[PDB]
Amino acid sequence: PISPIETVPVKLKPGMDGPKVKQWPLTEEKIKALVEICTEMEKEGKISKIGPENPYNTPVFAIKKKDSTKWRKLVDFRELNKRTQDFWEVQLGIPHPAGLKKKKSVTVLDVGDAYFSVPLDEDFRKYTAFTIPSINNETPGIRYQYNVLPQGWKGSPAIFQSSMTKILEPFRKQNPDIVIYQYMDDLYVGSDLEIGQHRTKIEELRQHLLRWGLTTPDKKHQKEPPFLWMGYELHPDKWTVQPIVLPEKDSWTVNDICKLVGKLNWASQIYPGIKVRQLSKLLRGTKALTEVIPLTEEAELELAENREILKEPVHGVYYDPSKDLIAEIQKQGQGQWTYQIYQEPFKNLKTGKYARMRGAHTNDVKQLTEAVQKITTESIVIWGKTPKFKLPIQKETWETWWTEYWQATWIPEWEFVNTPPLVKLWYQLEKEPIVGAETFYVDGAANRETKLGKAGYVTNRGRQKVVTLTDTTNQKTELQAIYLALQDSGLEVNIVTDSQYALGIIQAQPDQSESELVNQIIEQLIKKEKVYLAWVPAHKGIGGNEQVDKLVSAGIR
Amino acid sequence: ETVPVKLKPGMDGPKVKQWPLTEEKIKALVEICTEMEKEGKISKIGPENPYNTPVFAIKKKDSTKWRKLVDFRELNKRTQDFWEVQLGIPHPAGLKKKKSVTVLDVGDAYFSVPLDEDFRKYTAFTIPSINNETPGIRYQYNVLPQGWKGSPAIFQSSMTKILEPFRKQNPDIVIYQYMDDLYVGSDLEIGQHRTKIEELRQHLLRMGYELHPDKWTVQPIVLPEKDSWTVNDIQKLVGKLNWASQIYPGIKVRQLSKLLRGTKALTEVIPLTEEAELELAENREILKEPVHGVYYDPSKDLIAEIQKQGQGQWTYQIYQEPFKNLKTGKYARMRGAHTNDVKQLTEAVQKITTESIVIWGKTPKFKLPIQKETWETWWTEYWQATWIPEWEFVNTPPLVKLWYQL
DNA sequence: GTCCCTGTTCGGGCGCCG
DNA sequence: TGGGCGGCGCCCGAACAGGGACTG
Ligand SMILES: Nc1ccn([C@@H]2CC[C@H](COP(=O)(O)OP(=O)(O)OP(=O)(O)O)O2)c(=O)n1
Ligand SMILES: [Mg+2]
Ligand SMILES: [Mg+2]
Repeated sequence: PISPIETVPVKLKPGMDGPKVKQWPLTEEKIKALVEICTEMEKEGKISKIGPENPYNTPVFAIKKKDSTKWRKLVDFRELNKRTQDFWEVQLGIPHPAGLKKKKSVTVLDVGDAYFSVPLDEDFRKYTAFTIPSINNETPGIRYQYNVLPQGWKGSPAIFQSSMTKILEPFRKQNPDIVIYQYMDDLYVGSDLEIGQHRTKIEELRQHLLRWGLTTPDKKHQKEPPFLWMGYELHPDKWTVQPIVLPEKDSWTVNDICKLVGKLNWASQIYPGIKVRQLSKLLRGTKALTEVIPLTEEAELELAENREILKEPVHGVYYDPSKDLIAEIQKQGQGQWTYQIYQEPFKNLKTGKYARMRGAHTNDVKQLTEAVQKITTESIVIWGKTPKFKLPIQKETWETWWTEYWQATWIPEWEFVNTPPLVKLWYQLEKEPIVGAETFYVDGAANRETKLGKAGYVTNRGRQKVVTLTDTTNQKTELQAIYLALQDSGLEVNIVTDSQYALGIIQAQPDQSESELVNQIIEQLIKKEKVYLAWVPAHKGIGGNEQVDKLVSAGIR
Repeated sequence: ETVPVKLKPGMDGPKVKQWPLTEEKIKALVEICTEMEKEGKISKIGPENPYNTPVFAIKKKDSTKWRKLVDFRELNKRTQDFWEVQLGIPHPAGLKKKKSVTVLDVGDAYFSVPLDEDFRKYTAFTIPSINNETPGIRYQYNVLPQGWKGSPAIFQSSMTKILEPFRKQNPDIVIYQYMDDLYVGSDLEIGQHRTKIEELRQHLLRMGYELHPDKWTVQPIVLPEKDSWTVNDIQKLVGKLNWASQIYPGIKVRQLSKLLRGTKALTEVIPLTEEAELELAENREILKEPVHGVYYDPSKDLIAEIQKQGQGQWTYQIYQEPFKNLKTGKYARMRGAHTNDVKQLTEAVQKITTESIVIWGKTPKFKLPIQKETWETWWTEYWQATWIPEWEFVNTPPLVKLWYQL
């Protein structure tokens, strides 16, 4: 039936008018299904016939529904949606099974004809006008308008969610010991009551929904495990994801790689160790959903590993709030991280990955910090608590990094875990110049118009070196100068540069970079035993800087 | 009777998403909002109000009492003609000169005054739920909200009537209202000052934080003193003086720069010549003078820059234009061995903002040396003021840190 | 001013839920 | 033929913004 709840007042945007769009042609199949739906809806007051006094129309169609021979009626309200007012969306996230607590008794209900039981604002109905055709040259046309929430309108999901909440409010208020997870029209209902008392309370809930116009058909009333919910199978002590099937394509298209990566991301919540870096790389230069992409050998390897991962039986458990949350992180290659969240050693609540690349030049300590913050926020959403961390980084490494690093950084309570690969800094810069170590003054210059450049060094021991470069820039040539000095110096060296750019990259101790040249610089820096880097202002006649400056300038006028 | 409030011309209301809350803050907000709804201070709304402002909760120190805090920064930006121009409050230059300034939370007063009905939609906020058990529950204010620039503006006339007798009787105490608080300053001795404060409270029956702004001095730029100078030392000195001359144009460098001629080892020692010695002493002197041509512009916004100097030390500068500092200073802490950079940084932001409110009646816009996600994950764990400044996230250039270090 | 480099935001594919 | 709506997620690339270095 139709809920007696007040309607939500809804407006068009200022100066706009309802949609006037012709109706498409439709299959005989879809026409028959739509007339069968609309005669029943008009009989039930959910839609009303309209005449020439309504100057509006929007195309209608239908699609098969998930697990039925039944049809869903849709309206291409894109035009009305563009002209309809903004809403504030109340669905703030997707509930997750690992945030559920064990319950003695569990029920899942599905509200019948959910949208079509919530009434629509009296003043807004004329705009929902549509029409069913008999055939392009057969008959006039059905020509109804909506009295309830239609499927296709941008306003229907929020208005339904808010209405369902208003309706559940008194029941929640007088049943604090029953938990109702409310996602759009599906209700998970858990309690610690004995099966008899729980079923009486369920019947109360269903009668209460009826009083507000909402049916819960028995065909969709789940009463025994496993419960089907939000994409999972809920058993009494564990949950699983309904099966993830990956494509087995021979040729691969961009759309296919999107589908593959998307299923892998969905699987990574419970299946541990999923990686998608190489598969994702396959998307960089693309320009069409239909472009065929050949898998690199690295992508081949990654995909095979993910397949073998997915052939394993896996399950999650439920949250016990009287125990600690523990998040454990493992480094994988190439800016990828896996984690498991659990409360008892080998019993994961869930798993996850973090592989977002941030920064031209970064290191493993920055990435690990980013992963800790992501896991923290995700945990606050799911459980309202921050987890205790088990991390593969030494307390000393973290102390050194936070001491020497000039940005505020912080990581909540954590304990070290000694399973490699460990997270280390691979070199330290000295805080003071090194006695005895040769002092290299480096510089580089580049011609803005010709792109030619020079890089080189002068040392306090008399050594000079200049190399010419093509297709370069000032910043590249300053990095070249530093690299040159690192290559040519002994295990201990002092380096004086005038480029804030290069100083800034190197003081942050990167261990990986998007630039091949910075990677070469990093390999050299790791080979050294002591490195002291110093900065002087350019073009001030300072020290050895002036001599190198003159040396690398035959492309500065 | 309500006061009609308009938005700035051409601007819409705030549409700011709600960030995740811990369970205990959600529980506190749900308690607080049940009480507020019952009292008529707020009402449930639905999704056809398109506006949203984030909400969270803070705990008073040594208290078990949670406080609801609404981040009205966007709404404040979008009503800025109303509260700054139409119904503004002037700022007294003597407040910063007093022996003692006490801060009094007067926010409750606003809940007695009704808010204009056309404007209530803009005050919408949304309470979230653990693990998205439920869609968000939405409310809007029916009364002047704490944290809105419009509330002290509208309540100005009542506050002036309330303070007229006390001001008349105590004419050397200055009282300045900023947003939720009264700043009450006097030159009394601390014993008699406190009684005068716990005299104004009795009056205001129609906590407190103690401040001594007459002792707020400026952090001068200073140069190293050493009896043995290396090539490295002098290179560092010349670089720093070179940067400093963008502020003090009298800084001269050539006599020190001349000591570095040639291609020398960083560690080799260099005696300072008489010329260079005198140049250095003259530079030391120049740094002690006030910066020339710094005039506060009350129309433009304040910029506050912060640097982490390490080991619990922070430096900060308040300016409106580059190299023209209105204030510099530091924020120091003992070596804690359980040090929290985020907590220290929010404490520093609050101290700096307090100082700006006392000196200019203005909070500054902060350039914060932290990743956005770290700060957004943890700052509300340590916040204790009712106001919130604007801020943005910066990667401090290492040289700049080097220049203001102590 | 111009050029180089780097970081943020946002839309537009796909995945999952309903 | 599929075709509509809201939510969250991931990854990429285009569009900007901001700051350092440079030209004559
Ligand atoms: N692709 C979709 C799927 C669903 N929805 C909306 C949201 C939930 C509501 C359910 O309506 P509904 O008539 O009860 O349909 P259901 O499939 O739940 O069937 P039921 O009545 O329980 O047999 O529809 C949508 O807009 N687009
Ligand atoms: Mg249904
Ligand atoms: Mg140079």
